[PDB]
Amino acid sequence: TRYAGKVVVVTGGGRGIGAGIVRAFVNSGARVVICDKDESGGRALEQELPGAVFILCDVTQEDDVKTLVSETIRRFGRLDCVVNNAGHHPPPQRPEETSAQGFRQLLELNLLGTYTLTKLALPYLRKSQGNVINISSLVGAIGQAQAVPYVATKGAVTAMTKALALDESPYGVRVNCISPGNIWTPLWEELAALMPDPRASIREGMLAQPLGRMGQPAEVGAAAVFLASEANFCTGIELLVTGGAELGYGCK
Amino acid sequence: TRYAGKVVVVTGGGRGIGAGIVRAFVNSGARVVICDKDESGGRALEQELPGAVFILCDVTQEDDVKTLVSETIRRFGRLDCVVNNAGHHPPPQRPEETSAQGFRQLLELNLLGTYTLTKLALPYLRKSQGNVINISSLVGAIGQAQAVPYVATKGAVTAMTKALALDESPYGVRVNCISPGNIWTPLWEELAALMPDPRASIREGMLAQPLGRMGQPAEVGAAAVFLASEANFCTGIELLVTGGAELGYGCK
Amino acid sequence: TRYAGKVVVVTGGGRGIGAGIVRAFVNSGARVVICDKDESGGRALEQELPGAVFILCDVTQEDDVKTLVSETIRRFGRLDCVVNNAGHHPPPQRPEETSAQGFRQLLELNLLGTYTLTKLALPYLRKSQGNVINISSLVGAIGQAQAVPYVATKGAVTAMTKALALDESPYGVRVNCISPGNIWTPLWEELAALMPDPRASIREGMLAQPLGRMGQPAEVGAAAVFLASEANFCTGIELLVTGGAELGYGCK
Amino acid sequence: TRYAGKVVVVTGGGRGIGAGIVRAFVNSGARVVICDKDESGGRALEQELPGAVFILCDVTQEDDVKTLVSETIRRFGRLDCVVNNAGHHPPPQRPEETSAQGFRQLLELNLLGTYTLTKLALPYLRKSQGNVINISSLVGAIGQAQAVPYVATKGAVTAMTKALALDESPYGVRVNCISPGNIWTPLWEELAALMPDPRASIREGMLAQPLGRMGQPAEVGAAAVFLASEANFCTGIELLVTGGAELGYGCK
Ligand SMILES: NC(=O)c1ccc[n+]([C@@H]2O[C@H](COP(=O)([O-])OP(=O)(O)OC[C@H]3O[C@@H](n4cnc5c(N)ncnc54)[C@H](O)[C@@H]3O)[C@@H](O)[C@H]2O)c1
Ligand SMILES: NC(=O)c1ccc[n+]([C@@H]2O[C@H](COP(=O)([O-])OP(=O)(O)OC[C@H]3O[C@@H](n4cnc5c(N)ncnc54)[C@H](O)[C@@H]3O)[C@@H](O)[C@H]2O)c1
Ligand SMILES: NC(=O)c1ccc[n+]([C@@H]2O[C@H](COP(=O)([O-])OP(=O)(O)OC[C@H]3O[C@@H](n4cnc5c(N)ncnc54)[C@H](O)[C@@H]3O)[C@@H](O)[C@H]2O)c1
Ligand SMILES: NC(=O)c1ccc[n+]([C@@H]2O[C@H](COP(=O)([O-])OP(=O)(O)OC[C@H]3O[C@@H](n4cnc5c(N)ncnc54)[C@H](O)[C@@H]3O)[C@@H](O)[C@H]2O)c1
Ligand SMILES: Oc1c(F)c(F)c(F)c(F)c1F
Ligand SMILES: Oc1c(F)c(F)c(F)c(F)c1F
Ligand SMILES: Oc1c(F)c(F)c(F)c(F)c1F
Ligand SMILES: Oc1c(F)c(F)c(F)c(F)c1F
Ligand code: NA
Ligand code: NA
Ligand code: NA
Ligand code: NA
Repeated sequence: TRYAGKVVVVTGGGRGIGAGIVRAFVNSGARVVICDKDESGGRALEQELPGAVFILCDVTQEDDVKTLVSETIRRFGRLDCVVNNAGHHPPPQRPEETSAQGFRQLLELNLLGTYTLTKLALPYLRKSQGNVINISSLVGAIGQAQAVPYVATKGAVTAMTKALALDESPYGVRVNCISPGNIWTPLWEELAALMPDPRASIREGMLAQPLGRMGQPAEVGAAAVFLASEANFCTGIELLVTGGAELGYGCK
Repeated sequence: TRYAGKVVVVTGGGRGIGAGIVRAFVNSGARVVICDKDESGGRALEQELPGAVFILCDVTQEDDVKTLVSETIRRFGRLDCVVNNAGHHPPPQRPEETSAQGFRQLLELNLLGTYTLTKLALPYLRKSQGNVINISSLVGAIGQAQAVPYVATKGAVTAMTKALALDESPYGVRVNCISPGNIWTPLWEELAALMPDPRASIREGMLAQPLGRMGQPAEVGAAAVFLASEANFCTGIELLVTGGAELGYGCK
Repeated sequence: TRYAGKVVVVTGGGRGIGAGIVRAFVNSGARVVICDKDESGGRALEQELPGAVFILCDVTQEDDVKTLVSETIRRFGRLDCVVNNAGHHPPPQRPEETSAQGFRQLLELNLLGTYTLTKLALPYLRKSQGNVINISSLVGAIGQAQAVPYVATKGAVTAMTKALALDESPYGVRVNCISPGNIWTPLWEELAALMPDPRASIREGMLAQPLGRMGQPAEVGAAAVFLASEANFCTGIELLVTGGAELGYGCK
Repeated sequence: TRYAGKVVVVTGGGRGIGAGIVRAFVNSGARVVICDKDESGGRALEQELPGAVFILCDVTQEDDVKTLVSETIRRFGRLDCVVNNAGHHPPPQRPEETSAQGFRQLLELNLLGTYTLTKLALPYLRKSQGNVINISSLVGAIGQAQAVPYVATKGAVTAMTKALALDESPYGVRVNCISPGNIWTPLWEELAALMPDPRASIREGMLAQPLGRMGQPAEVGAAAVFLASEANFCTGIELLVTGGAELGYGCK
């Protein structure tokens, strides 16, 4: 009921955090368009959830995104919320091991893909007085070791969220972001598998939070539903979903 | 349904933001104890809302607060959430017009009252894996003119929220705060009435937000219900409910 | 030369960070009044440093502070900078082990002592277009375990710094703060000595910073001299002197 | 004397903030390499300042930057500090008026140019235990209207500064940034000239700060010299040089 009659697009919604956000919006009564560059997870999610449908779309391809928006409007008649979740964290890379071209590529996904869908969706969000939710990262705010390009892309997303919030406020379109800390997802598991001791890597990630565990996609999803449906006086905020990782002293 | 079977105490719940928080929790299915030093608003709210009851309590009086907690447990058998909302903003005061004793008095209400109820409630919150929500202010983070004591008390509340979150995390008790900006309440109206041109004061307060309006108690209430019921990986966060007042350049 | 002809008051200047700030200002060419409630360290510093003199003053005693200001003006004819450094970190205390009265006492030293000297000094700082520097703490911003009252007092100091900066900006008086992280001082050493394994406590404190060491009083002192003498467009800022402790993930 | 015997590279040092930073480091005793894509200002500065020399270099051209570093080492034998100041603020642009390609171009200058010089300089900074200073912007932290691409690039710079600080801390290389607010420069003047009422635009920019004026390049320069020469326990910090623009409520 909380978001009934509304239409939501979630990028990277085929697995991980994006899938948890898809589920949370379906559970709120919304119709959800799952956007993903990979077919496997998103196609299964459409079969599983009445009210969710899957559209293949690579957010780095401008024409893919144009088609995502026009098909969303053609099939559902309105657009109320865009969740820019698609993005990627590379394996650990020392600064001297990064490249300008790798940096540009990560910018294309983590930042410009968010920019392009938001831009194409804003005319419809203005009609609906809808809202934008960007999935950034805690490490955009506090930094991270061996991740100069990734951290830079999320710093940009969080800052862009505030600029856009200023620009769209006279039209009643809110723009917010969520900064998750360690969330247990296939990406986290993939990255842990590259480590010498994956179980040690995972235990270390759990202990980075005062709460002693990592977060869940469903917890990010509930934050997104709050921002969309109940946060009518929130715009340009950075909602931390981190288990307290930013608090207090730790072993650095 | 979202917070059914839960018991919530809201201090200063007789009017303004506190009353909006009371209403939001009742609408979520919780039973609510309205604490206030004034009888008029809170007594009427109890008559109006099934599931809410009023207990007279001045949060600066330690024995009042002891009785608030013990009566809450006696009457409802559990305690899941404490919302420390009671507090006051004095009229504008130049720094040379403040006094150490006025500062101590405002500290007693805005900070130590929050500290005392939280302390007395924590043994019951640990049993329920409940949570604490402190109502701070945006001006604790960014400052405000002619309000040195007030700003200082809210800086302390926001910082204390993070310290307590660290201490209580091994027990599964989350501690968060909400920082509202300009919310249209009887306090805001009272303060505007002291100005030479109250309508000019109010128009200026509306235009301090990119959204062009002040916030509502119900919007603070929805943020509080989110933190209590759906933010299980959030602890020690400062949730801004400000309409974007902190964003961008303005006339300073 | 950088602060020649200027007169600076440093509270708690008899040892630790305060003594490092005294030394830095003397080395810059300023005359320095060392305020401390203890005679031993401050008296020796006056004998050691030409241009520094010691005045016994407990910043929690309003009449002590009145005399500190009037004696500073009587002896040196002007007042350009007040460094509010006096303050104390109690031993670790679980929240249920704190008291309202202990909290009030720490507020008297860490917050109201800073407030009282600043208030009495502002008429002279206005004449000189001088400035105020408050020594807060990183843990006011990010929290700390087993330190609810301390963290709250430094949250208040940092917020008060911004409020005062707003109030005094039309008079050209800047108000800034420094937030040190772990600085190796007699206080740090005293607190480490209370731990079961003091050498383990100290090694843990060094490793809380990416730089792998604690900071020095002289490094806080150089930050203070910068704010006083060269930061003419800085007001209301929080200058972090923390070795990066706030950056990245750590063992929490 | 404060930075005697040291070698500093300042990008965009031919005018504006960069020229003020060049002057501040020369006045501190350092030798300075002025990098700029434009010959006019930087060539004159070399003639004016003994100890400063001009090297033509476009920071978006990787081979220009390779030559800048190798010529700095060839001519001066060491490299102690890199100030990444080159960058540009476009005219106001509504979000629907921006393009992905314009965004990529601004990223090339404001972000990747900083990344490329830092990367090529780090082997020499490690030898000297030198430091990096990035010139970001206050609007990366708080947002700005009609500047989505610009704000995003400075959000990235500030975040990248913290990531790099973490990576380089075990080598004793500090990485910090300065976030100026409104600084009176040829860029500010150029942008004001595009407005309908340039004098009204400028008066509005002065009043955006509680101090009632814009900042000077020399004030940014003094902050940079502090970070390089005296801030040995500061790494990953964001030093605000804004006149208090971020403080308090304003007309938004
Ligand atoms: N996992 C964490 O701890 C964590 C923490 C903070 C932020 N984040 C952010 O959350 C988001 C999701 O992370 P995750 O852990 O769920 O990752 P994930 O790898 O598990 O899932 C990402 C999904 O996005 C899709 N995707 C990738 N590139 C795409 C593209 N070009 N177009 C469309 N879809 C694309 C993938 O196919 C996948 O289904 C990312 O923005 C990530 O940076 C994650
Ligand atoms: N109104 C705003 O714009 C605004 C903005 C930011 C923060 N806040 C904070 O929100 C809270 C509520 O503000 P409001 O505008 O609703 O104020 P309000 O004056 O309208 O309501 C406050 C309520 O608290 C009660 N109260 C006061 N002192 C008390 C005490 N000692 N014990 C018990 N109850 C007591 C009052 O009787 C009243 O019912 C305060 O903490 C305030 O600082 C308000
Ligand atoms: N040491 C750290 O790691 C650290 C970190 C962050 C902030 N701080 C802050 O720095 C300041 C100094 O800390 P420190 O480690 O140098 O402490 P310290 O105990 O070594 O020195 C404090 C000095 O202040 C004096 N003092 C105490 N109470 C006083 C009073 N009422 N009136 C006058 N003088 C008084 C003491 O006699 C002593 O000379 C404090 O405000 C502290 O909170 C310290
Ligand atoms: N002026 C302000 O209010 C303000 C505020 C915050 C941040 N900043 C930042 O400060 C920096 C300098 O700003 P400014 O106002 O002095 O600008 P400016 O235009 O006056 O000076 C910039 C200088 O950089 C040079 N430059 C530009 N592109 C270059 C390139 N590709 N390679 C080499 N040199 C290049 C220009 O030729 C010029 O000499 C920028 O990073 C800007 O974003 C400025
Ligand atoms: O933002 C991320 C992210 F995407 C990940 F996949 C991580 F493992 C992590 F630690 C982060 F901070
Ligand atoms: O925190 C407050 C508050 F309580 C008020 F009543 C206000 F009017 C205001 F502007 C604030 F920022
Ligand atoms: O602020 C402080 C302080 F004063 C101390 F003495 C400490 F040991 C510490 F860790 C802090 F964060
Ligand atoms: O960062 C900048 C900048 F570069 C400019 F040129 C400006 F005019 C301004 F307002 C900013 F915030
Ligand atoms: Na379906
Ligand atoms: Na009732
Ligand atoms: Na002396
Ligand atoms: Na020269």
